[PDB]
Amino acid sequence: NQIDRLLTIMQRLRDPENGCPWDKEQTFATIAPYTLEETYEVLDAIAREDFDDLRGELGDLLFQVVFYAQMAQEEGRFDFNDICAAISDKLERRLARWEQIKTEERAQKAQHSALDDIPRSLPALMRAQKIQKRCANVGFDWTTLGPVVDKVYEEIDEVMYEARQAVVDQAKLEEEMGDLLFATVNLARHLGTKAEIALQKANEKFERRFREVERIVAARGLEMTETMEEVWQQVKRQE
Amino acid sequence: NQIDRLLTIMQRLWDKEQTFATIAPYTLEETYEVLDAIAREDFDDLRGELGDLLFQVVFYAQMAQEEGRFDFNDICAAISDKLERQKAQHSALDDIPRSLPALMRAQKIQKRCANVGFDWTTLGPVVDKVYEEIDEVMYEARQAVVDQAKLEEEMGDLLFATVNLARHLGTKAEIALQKANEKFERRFREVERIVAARGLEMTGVDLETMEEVWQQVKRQEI
Repeated sequence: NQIDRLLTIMQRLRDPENGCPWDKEQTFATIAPYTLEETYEVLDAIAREDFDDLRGELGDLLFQVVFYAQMAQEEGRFDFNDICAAISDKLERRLARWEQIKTEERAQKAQHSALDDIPRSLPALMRAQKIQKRCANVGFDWTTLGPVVDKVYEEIDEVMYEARQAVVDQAKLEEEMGDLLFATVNLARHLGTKAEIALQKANEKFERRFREVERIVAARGLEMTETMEEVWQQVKRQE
Repeated sequence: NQIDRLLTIMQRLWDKEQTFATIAPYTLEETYEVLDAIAREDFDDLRGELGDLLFQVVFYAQMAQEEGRFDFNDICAAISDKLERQKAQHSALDDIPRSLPALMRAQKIQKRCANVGFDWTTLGPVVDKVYEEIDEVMYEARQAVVDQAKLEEEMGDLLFATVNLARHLGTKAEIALQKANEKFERRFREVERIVAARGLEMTGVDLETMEEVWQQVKRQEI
């Protein structure tokens, strides 16, 4: 029943008169980056496992979904109930998997490439892994794990060859670097992992350690008067 | 009132469960789908994607509810009430949005550390750290029982090491892989064309044939 409050508040926020913000001037395009922002906040409240945070952040994600439904309903396309109607239909007719729902979504109705309908917005690691699995799905993939590792080693040698040259060709060095990164995604994938998520967790790990070394060096403290690699070591230990 | 219906469908529906993950990666994947549908102004796609997104909000609410954490309507209450309405430690790492691509974000973090004196002075140990991470990853991979959490941890760290290499070599990792993604996709598309021109299905060609085409395509560039 609170959902119904949300819906009318959302209605009343765009009520034209009255209205508003601001809200009134938001479109599908202007809400988009907030949805991106908000989804990572959701994923962060999850990683940190706090549910005070998470219940707030899901509220904000919902607010998003309700915002899109309203803007769609204002053009007569659909409303919130039709969104809930269609997922409910799909989940009923099908628990899960989530892969299943997604792949039969795709099954309509390209035509042409393996390869088509890949969001142009995707972070590079997400996009490489998606390209690779699309190609795997049609049978283009390595069959064993070892040549995958070996392709990483080959691309490292390639990168390092370019880097060693008397005159470094920067474009060619960037190209090899790119193929090395692609190869490492192929390995991540062959290992059962998601490359973009894996690096997100390594980023938080490193950031958490660095922040601690900062806290330690700072508490020291004073010093206008290494240091650093040894504290990094200790913080690494205390973990 | 299909809102009530979806909810009760959640109470009642891989089919293991999971958990806050493996849902969370799905929240990220679906969010890009939603933004793409908005970018391509396709409102039929959009309706479906919002259903997919909504379904995860409901799932999160269901797990939360099972744990006694006040649930789908509190979510609604929370945001409604809100809509009717002390320093952290200082850091060189501040203002790097969570939502940047992971590679771009690793490279940004490493530069902040470099600014402040925390970086390798020579290329040798950067290279070493990559080869060492590949040992640690592959070590976890071939263990009789694979610790999945540790494998992913080491896979992450290898990715972070390879960004450090990219950076010390004067390159931006996220852009470099985008351009590798485009090269790969170009060439696979040619292989798709060549096979279609024989009137075959890609799913009806053996891997050896695929590889020989792939090689012809790559020989057709130089």
